[PDB]
Amino acid sequence: SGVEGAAFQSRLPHDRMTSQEAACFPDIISGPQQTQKVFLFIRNRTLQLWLDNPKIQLTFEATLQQLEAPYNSDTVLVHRVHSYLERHGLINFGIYKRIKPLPTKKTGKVIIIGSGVSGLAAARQLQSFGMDVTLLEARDRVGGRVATFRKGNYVADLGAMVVTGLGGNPMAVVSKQVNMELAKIKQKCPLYEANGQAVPKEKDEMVEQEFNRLLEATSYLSHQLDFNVLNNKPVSLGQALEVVIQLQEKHVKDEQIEHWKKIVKTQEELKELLNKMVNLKEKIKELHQQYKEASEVKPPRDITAEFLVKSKHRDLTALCKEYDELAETQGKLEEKLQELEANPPSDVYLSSRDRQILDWHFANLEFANATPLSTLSLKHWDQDDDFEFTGSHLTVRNGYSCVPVALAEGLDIKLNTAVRQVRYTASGCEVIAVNTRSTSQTFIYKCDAVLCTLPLGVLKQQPPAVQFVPPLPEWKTSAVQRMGFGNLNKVVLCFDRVFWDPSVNLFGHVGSTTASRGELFLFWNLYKAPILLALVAGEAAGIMENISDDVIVGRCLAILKGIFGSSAVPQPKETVVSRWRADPWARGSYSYVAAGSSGNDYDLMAQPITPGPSIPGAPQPIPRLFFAGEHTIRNYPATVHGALLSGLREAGRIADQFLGAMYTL
Amino acid sequence: RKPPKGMFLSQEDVEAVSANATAATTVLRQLDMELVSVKRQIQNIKQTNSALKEKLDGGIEPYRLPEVIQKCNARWTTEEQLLAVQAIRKYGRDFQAISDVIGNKSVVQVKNFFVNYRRRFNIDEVLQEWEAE
Ligand SMILES: Cc1cc2nc3c(=O)[nH]c(=O)nc-3n(C[C@H](O)[C@H](O)[C@H](O)COP(=O)(O)OP(=O)(O)OC[C@H]3O[C@@H](n4cnc5c(N)ncnc54)[C@H](O)[C@@H]3O)c2cc1C
Repeated sequence: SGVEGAAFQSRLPHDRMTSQEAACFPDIISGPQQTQKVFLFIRNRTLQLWLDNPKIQLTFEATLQQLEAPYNSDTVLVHRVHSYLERHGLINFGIYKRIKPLPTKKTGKVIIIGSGVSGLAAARQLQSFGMDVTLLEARDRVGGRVATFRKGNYVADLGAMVVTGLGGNPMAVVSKQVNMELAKIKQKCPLYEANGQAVPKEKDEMVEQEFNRLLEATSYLSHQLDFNVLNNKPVSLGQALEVVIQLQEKHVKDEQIEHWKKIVKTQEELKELLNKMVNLKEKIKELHQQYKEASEVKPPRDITAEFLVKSKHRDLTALCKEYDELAETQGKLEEKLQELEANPPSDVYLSSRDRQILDWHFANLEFANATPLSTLSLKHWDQDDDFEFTGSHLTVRNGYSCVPVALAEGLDIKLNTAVRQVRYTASGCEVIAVNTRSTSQTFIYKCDAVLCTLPLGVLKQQPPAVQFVPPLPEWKTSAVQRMGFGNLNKVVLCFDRVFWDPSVNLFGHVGSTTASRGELFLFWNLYKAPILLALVAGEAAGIMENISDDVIVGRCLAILKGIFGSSAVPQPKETVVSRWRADPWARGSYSYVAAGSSGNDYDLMAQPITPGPSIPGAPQPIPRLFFAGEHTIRNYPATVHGALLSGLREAGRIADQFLGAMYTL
Repeated sequence: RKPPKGMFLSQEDVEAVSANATAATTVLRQLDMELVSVKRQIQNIKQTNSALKEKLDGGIEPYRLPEVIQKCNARWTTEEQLLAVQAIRKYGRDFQAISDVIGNKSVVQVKNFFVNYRRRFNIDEVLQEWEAE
């Protein structure tokens, strides 16, 4: 709360200075701890001011006014802090009514490839720094992977949909600058088997808890057993779960074997008791005869004949005593076998019905990461959960396109302009693009710097959709091969009437097979209108793209019928099926941490390229080719907020290069 | 530091389900066969012990003798001395059985009796010749 919430809400530690601030303020960090706390205040206080009203520019003057002494004494310290913050988009980013209108004349020229959010975020920053910016966009619209379906009153995102929490999320700032209808998401998701009937709460809690348990097991397996290489190949998450499951199926069998082994041990123990008791009863039967014969010699007898009766009588009660102690012991073993045969351990680890329900939780995980679990790196797939935002997750009921469209305002955007080649040299850059509608109109753009925000799917394309001249160095192209670009798709179902539970936002469908767990395994009721969205995840996604819309909507109707009754499901008025791997301007949906990759690759992607000297032996040139996008930010990949942050990141870096940083002194 | 409870993940087991492609289903099939082998061996001894049970049906009720409850007397009738010498020759030093044979002497009395009549009944010889059995 207060100033320290401003640091938290800016993804900054309130009581420590970051690596970046150490770079811009090496005087302060290497100096006395008091000045550090002064700086740390001035940072946090300025952040707070920007945050408490981000619809208006926060000028340095306004900032110095509002902070009191002793903190408003060092005016250059305040001027440095403000300038640092403004430059790297921690303040005055987004859509803010500015006080000081634009410089009449500009400085330097930047070409931005792509008007997806990373693109627009940089462009707005650079333009607000006094640079001349032009964005080249292959599509006929802005937003990139923020796509929004609209027809009549029907509104549904085919692209990004969810703000993953406002705690420390920049989209929180954008939410005040742009009216986004932010609806909360109720996470209760009831499952439904293929039959068409709800999974009972007992199994739903059980299977889920085993799912979460299986995850922590892989973690343990990676972290404590260093099980991250196998046959000179990196271990995936999928592999690791198979191992964990197999070892839980193994333990069930090991447990049973020992339980039955205990039983046969006592049965063999019993066996030798009865053998000892048959053989004793036989001796007792003989002795009794011997005694009754000796007892039948009528008296009067001599003393040996009397001894015979007495001794045989002793000998008989002696064996009769043994046999009683053995019968007591036999009863003891007899009840043990009843106890054990009545306390058998688990017959199986997971039944086929249970495993199918588990396959759904996997589909859900395949969906969040947009890739089959066999491709995720075991060691690193969750390397970004530490930076997760706080608060509920939210949708945008009015469509998420409202945000790029808002950012695009006042920017020079060339739609239907496909970049075909990027040329960068020690004196500047030329970008060569064509018109998408008619491919012969050819365009040449000359500029001081190019910001590439091409999707990783596009940069991966073989043969190249975009040629780099000179080619990208292998340290960058190898990062491009190693990284993962995954895929997930949405079916938008538009009805005239609400036939589902209006208080359940989302509900699952459990698949037939492991192989088809992702096929339409989930459904969303997030919109005002009667819209239900079905999602395709995992290995199913790449296959559903070779199937027509009608067949795909057919399968959704069948699944829905089973849930709600063959008569309560109308036909849909409007249907749309995304095919994101097919999209040539995306070639996928977003990045994932592939096995064999790591978070270092995401940093490699963000390194700018610096061309060689044109004249040989001329001094080392400035960097010319810059990169941004969801695949360029290591702590927030594959999100809108992460793209936006990366755009801000480059705009600060480009401006430092060309406009110069005067706040470093 | 330790797996989630219930999960069983030893460094020994993992490298045994990863030795080859099918090394998992191999390990799991030996156990399935091993469990089946124990189950039959179970029902085999279950039927062996069902037969032994039948053989001793009725217990030993027909062969039991009623109980003689007698008061440990003090004087050694000439009869009771003679029972002793034969009990010694058949039992040696098992005083409890020897009392059980006489029926009215205590083990202490029997223990004393060897010392008292040891010369008159050659109890050394008797024992000595019992030892050859
Ligand atoms: C189905 C789906 C759902 C998602 N859901 C969420 C979500 O709920 N929450 C979330 O936070 N994130 C989500 N994301 C991810 C989020 O959308 C992306 O991280 C982010 O939108 C990517 O922005 P970007 O600027 O990096 O790239 P893009 O938005 O892809 O921008 C790339 C731009 O480059 C253009 N381009 C491509 N090739 C060329 C070329 N040759 N010449 C010129 N222009 C070209 C593209 O047309 C586009 O204009 C989702 C992604 C998908 C696919």
